[PDB]
Amino acid sequence: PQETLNGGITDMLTELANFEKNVSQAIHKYNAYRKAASVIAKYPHKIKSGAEAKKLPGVGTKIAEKIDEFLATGKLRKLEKIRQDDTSSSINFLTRVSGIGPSAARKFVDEGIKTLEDLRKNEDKLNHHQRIGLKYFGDFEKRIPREEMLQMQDIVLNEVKKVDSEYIATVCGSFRRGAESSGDMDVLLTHPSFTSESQPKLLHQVVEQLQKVHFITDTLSKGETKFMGVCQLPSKNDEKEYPHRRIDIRLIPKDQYYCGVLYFTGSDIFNKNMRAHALEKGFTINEYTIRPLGVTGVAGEPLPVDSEKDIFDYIQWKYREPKDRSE
DNA sequence: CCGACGGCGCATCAGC
DNA sequence: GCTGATGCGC
DNA sequence: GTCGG
Ligand code: NA
Ligand code: NA
Ligand code: NA
Ligand code: NA
Repeated sequence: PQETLNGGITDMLTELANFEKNVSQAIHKYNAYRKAASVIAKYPHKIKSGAEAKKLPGVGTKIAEKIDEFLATGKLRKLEKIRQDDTSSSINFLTRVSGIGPSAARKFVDEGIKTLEDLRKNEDKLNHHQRIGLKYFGDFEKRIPREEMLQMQDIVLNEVKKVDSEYIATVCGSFRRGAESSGDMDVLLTHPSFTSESQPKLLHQVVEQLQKVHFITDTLSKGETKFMGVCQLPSKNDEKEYPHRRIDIRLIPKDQYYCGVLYFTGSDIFNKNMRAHALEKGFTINEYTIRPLGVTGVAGEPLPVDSEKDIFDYIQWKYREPKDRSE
């Protein structure tokens, strides 16, 4: 549905969502507004009243009232007021820096640090992640065109295989579902030598090779199972350099790898449905495994999984290509 | 009425 | 110094 | 803020 249908309403709900999360620190209200904005973003009719909208799941009395105010006046008094509040607008804004959440943003504003310029002047008050988020503030907010994701995947798959041809790596996320653009790169990695009941260097080896070839440029965090950093495609030698991108790499036990690939491929709506279906079939599916449920609710030991298809077979469901997992 | 609304790895803090 | 909580991101 | 047991 064209963003012109109810774009005004969804923009308003999204803006409210952010202030709830970043300023009032009410994550649940944040999610409530986002859910309301989503259900509304998919409604194929230009809303004529709050009552019409209220019929939609996720939209209640309060948002119904706000929609009536918006339609009649073209704005929301509360939103207008908070938008112009120097302290709140600054807190909300500062959370756009990766690493700065509601707490840090609040602390910074409390002491006069309100703009990116102010952060740049106060380096010693920023932890490592935050300095990285600041350095690439602009790049991190840019999307990644699928053509660049493919080039990124090329490098990742090649280097991983170069380290050990036995590794198995899968780039997931919307990219795996075929999206024309992505917000980042999520890589799932595994190695036959690593199972649930079985080296603290499998991930390190891969991250190191990616750094040696200068693909990975910075590290936000890195442990034995999860790496979060920054990467960048090589510049054409004479063409404007590519922007830096966010990349995560997760090492998962082989016996849990496919449940993981299934999960991190989504979409979110699809996973919810699949887990719902699985339940009504006597199975419980989380990001790690799929286990049988006894007649009394007691979950049994995890079932053998050797491919995404195995998961679908257990719950009597035809395998659905990532492309068809929009929901 | 009133609790659920995602759970967990990693960096860093808070307390001992 | 060790251990648990907290902030943050996903 | 919305849902629902
Ligand atoms: Na509703
Ligand atoms: Na942030
Ligand atoms: Na943010
Ligand atoms: Na080999």
